[PDB]
Amino acid sequence: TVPWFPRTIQELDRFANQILSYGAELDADHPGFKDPVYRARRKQFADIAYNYRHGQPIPRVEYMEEEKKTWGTVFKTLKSLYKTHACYEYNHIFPLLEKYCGFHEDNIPQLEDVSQFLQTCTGFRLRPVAGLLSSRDFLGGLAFRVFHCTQYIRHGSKPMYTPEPDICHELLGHVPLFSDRSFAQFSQEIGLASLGAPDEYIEKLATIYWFTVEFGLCKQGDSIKAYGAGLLSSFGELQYCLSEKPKLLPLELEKTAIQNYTVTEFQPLYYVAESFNDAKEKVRNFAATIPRPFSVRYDPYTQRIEVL
Amino acid sequence: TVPWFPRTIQELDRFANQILSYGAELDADHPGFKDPVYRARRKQFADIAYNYRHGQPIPRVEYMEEEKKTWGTVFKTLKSLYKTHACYEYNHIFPLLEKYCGFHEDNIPQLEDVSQFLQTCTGFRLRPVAGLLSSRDFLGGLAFRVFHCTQYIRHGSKPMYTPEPDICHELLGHVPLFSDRSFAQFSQEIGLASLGAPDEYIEKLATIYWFTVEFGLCKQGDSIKAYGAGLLSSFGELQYCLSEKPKLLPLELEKTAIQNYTVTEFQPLYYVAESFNDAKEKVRNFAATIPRPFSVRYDPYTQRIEVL
Ligand SMILES: [Fe+3]
Ligand SMILES: [Fe+3]
Repeated sequence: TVPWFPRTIQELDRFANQILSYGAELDADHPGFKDPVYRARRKQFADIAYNYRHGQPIPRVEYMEEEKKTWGTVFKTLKSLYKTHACYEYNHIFPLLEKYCGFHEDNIPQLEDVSQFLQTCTGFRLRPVAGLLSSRDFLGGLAFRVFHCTQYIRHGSKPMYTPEPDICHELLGHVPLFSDRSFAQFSQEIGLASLGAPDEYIEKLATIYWFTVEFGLCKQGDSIKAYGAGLLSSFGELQYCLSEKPKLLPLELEKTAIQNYTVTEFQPLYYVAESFNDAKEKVRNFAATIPRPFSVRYDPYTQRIEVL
Repeated sequence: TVPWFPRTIQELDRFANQILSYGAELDADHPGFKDPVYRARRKQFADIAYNYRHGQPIPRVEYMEEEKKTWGTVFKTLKSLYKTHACYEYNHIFPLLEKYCGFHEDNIPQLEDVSQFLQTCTGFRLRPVAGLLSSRDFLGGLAFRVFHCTQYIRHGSKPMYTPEPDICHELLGHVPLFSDRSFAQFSQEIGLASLGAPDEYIEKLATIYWFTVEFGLCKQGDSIKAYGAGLLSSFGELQYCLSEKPKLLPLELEKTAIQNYTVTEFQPLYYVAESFNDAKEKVRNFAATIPRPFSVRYDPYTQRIEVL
């Protein structure tokens, strides 16, 4: 029996009661494990995500001096690499983020302001997320152009390191690409392909997502640039991915879908997309091979999924 | 008159003439009921188990392409959840299983290689089992650190579903925990407690086994993780058990022993163990309340049970 999936954008509210309740900050090797203030601050962000409901403005939060310092360190260090490593779409929108969303070393941007900006560019919007969503729920939100976003920041003891996404990764890595119209369409196809798909295919789409949205490389002119969020928020891997060390392969979904990857070291290989439009087309073709007893359409006018 | 129980490890050979001779694959709603090739393949595995005798290497089998495909689908889909849901002991040993036992998407590990690896870690060993062993015989083997293991695989028509243990469940669910020394001691106490126990107590130990070895949750740091084999080999219940939905209760054997459970839907509640050593201690105390006119000791040097 087809697995449940949201049919309207409000139904995404059901995901809150389906996350992993025991977060990473509870593990003994998390950088802030022994810090009780950090632990409490993380619970505070989780309660905000838990009570959030579609349609409400995302709560603004006053970040502490220590958290602002961590953000500033990450921002300054990564910014130096963008003009030469990041793709054209990233660099084209960044100045607008500095100007209208407050992306600066001394200030952590508030998610509501960022969500409104994204809405104006492509209709994408953010919602705060407690802990880890299953792959199915996470990809499902993309169908409605909704991105589940963390609002907390990594522990300040290791500013250049995080074992989980945190706000620096969401804002410096994902956000700028969601402002591009073709990228937005591309990431929404992944979402649409996932609706009602069997569990084994969700894992394939999750693997495609990892090799594009998180760790993708794309052709630009006769050069190669990074557009993956995990690359764009990682100082070391960003420099590494455009050196001679990694193996580069053209994006071919049949192969990409079953490629193994490690989450703990730099990637041994990356897939290169010709463009986001082309990647979008490939996802759509791949989606036609997923055994679903139906077809889906998103109606942006009413924010509902039509089932055919 | 005290029910019979094996006194040496070879006597486990008597169990073969005591299984349920009419297996689940003979029921009309088994996924492979109408598949005559599957039916024959299942008989083939049953004959291997039937003729196996203690001391012989377990026969190697060449799995068909179709069976390998089913294993690959299950393995890929479950692997994605281990680093975040499975307990530390599971994750610590998995890489060694990939490296020395051939745990990979394209290959089904052979039981003899797995048994030799287990022997090296904790002295546990496997033996192939035909059909369903009574609870008494099944728990009795644990006293000798022997685990009765299925060698056949579920029908390929429903790779994410099985109404019975099959090889995916044994290898991805049980095996990794049997490589941990404390878990091995803990599961052996359950076995020792069962020897010569009255039928009504065997059912209590069977219920304790179900809520620990099959569906147990354990404390780790300040977090909670899965160690039950039924959870670790079930994609859906693994995500569900660490969400906010189930009721969690501390492991208390007096209560756990009489708790009812359903075998057909996700568990409404789970018992949380403090650690395997602590669970081991509780089984031992509980075992002292079982009315037996004697006491038992396992002598690992001669592989015999001493009766005191
Ligand atoms: Fe990310
Ligand atoms: Fe089992």
